[PDB]
Amino acid sequence: ENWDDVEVDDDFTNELKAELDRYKREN
Amino acid sequence: HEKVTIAPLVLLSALDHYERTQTKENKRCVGVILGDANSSTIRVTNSFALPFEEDEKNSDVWFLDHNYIENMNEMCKKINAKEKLIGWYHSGPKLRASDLKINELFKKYTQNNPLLLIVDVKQQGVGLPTDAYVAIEQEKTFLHLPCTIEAEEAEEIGVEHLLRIRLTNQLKSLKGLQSKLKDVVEYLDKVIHTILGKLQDVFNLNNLQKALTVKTNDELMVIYISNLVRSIIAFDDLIENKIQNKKIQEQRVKD
Amino acid sequence: IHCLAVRNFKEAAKLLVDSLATFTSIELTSYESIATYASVTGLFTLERTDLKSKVIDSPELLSLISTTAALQSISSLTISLYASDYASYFPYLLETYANVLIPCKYLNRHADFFVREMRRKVYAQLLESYKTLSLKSMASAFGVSVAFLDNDLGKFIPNKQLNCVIDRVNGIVETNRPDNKNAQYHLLVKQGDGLLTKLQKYGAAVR
Amino acid sequence: IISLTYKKISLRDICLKLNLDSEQTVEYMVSRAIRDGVIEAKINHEDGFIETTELLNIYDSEDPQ
Repeated sequence: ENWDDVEVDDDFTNELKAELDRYKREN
Repeated sequence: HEKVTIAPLVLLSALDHYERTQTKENKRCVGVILGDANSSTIRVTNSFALPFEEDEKNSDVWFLDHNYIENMNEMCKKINAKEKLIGWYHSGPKLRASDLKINELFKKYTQNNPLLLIVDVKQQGVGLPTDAYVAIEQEKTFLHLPCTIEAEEAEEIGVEHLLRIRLTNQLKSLKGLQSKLKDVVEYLDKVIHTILGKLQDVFNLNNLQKALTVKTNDELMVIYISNLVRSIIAFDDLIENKIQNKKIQEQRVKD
Repeated sequence: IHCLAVRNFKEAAKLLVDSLATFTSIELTSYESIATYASVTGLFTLERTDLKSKVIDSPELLSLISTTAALQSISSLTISLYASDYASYFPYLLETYANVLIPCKYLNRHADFFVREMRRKVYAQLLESYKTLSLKSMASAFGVSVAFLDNDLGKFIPNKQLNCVIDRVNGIVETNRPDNKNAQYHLLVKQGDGLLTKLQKYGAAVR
Repeated sequence: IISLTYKKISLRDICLKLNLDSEQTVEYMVSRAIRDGVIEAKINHEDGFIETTELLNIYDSEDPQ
């Protein structure tokens, strides 16, 4: 549980789906 | 190069003849060595003595007995038939200029290149001061060879019966430095050839040792790493013994 | 099964991945259930050499792809990782996380914890494929945003997971030394002092 | 943390992260961190970025000894 389970993650949830926005528009 | 090995029987034989022949006033006792020089390692298993008298003020007067050479043939050959005359030895600390003429007398009896052995009777050196030289065609020069101690059942038994790391090398390195230092002092006083040619070989081959210091410490830390994994094992032989000793104590309390 | 709860991923890859072709326990587990976890622990310990043999070219997983294509794990993730193409590797991360990791009991307990291991795997493969590369060049190549690029590499580099150098003046990324002699001895410091702690503490307890 | 992520980072790029005050504030806080030998880096004002002076490779030094 070193540097993993203690702070969990709390990221890459709604920001992962938001990446496809700039991919399907600017391109 | 070849190798030379002197047995402790030959060592004690040459060192005892100092007081046996009443050698004093800085004289020498010329002996003879018996060994097999055919192999690459010269091993001398037998030695004897010869009468020698030389004047201090006259270097052209020396006495040598050539009749004793034929007397050992009637004795040693009836015991050990493999013993031959490979040369002779001297009891003096340093050789003189008369050794060049001694080679002419023993060249007829010896079947090979005679061996020049030098044994220091003062025992003022460190390690094995006994040295050996081989006379070859230069006119003539003496090629030095390392001397070892014979290991055999005919020696070590008598050695162990009568008798029973870097610090030793530090005193040995001082002998090599002081030898070249005193040679320069004696040279400058007597003036104002082979030494001058080989002298600069050491100076150009310890400031040069500092260039590899970056690569030197690479393998030095591995030694401490090897000791670190060994240190943990050192406690494994201790704590395990403490557990065994604790079980012994528990049995002694119930007694 | 117990290796999934303790977060092993090493010894579990030597059993569930490489094994016989059935292991049907009926009431307990099925064949399609055990074959699903083969791509879980197989992407951690097994390097690219074993991914093209015991995973891709393994005949056990070839029949499952043509049967059930809704897994998108042993096929989509393995092909994208073998090709080292981040363009097609991104959309298979969300599809697998939703329909595989979340429903399973021994997965969703990890979930993003297991996702962090898959992302650092592709970043390490591309790191050895170049020395210096512009940030805008890689952004327009694999189709990754510039804003989300700084957040992805910010959860690893400061943790000493991956050695990378980025110059924001010219907008370029560099490659540091992946393996060094001093980096290997630093791990022996904690392992060396970790043993000496038990020998000293437990040695003084019994006396 | 930000020094290990970016070996060479501009002056205004740090303020956009920690939401600091001005550009002169972040420049003078790095010089204080190297007093105890923590960051071990240098600040180039003419070029406009902060470069890390730590190349690692301590296996060739005497420090581990």
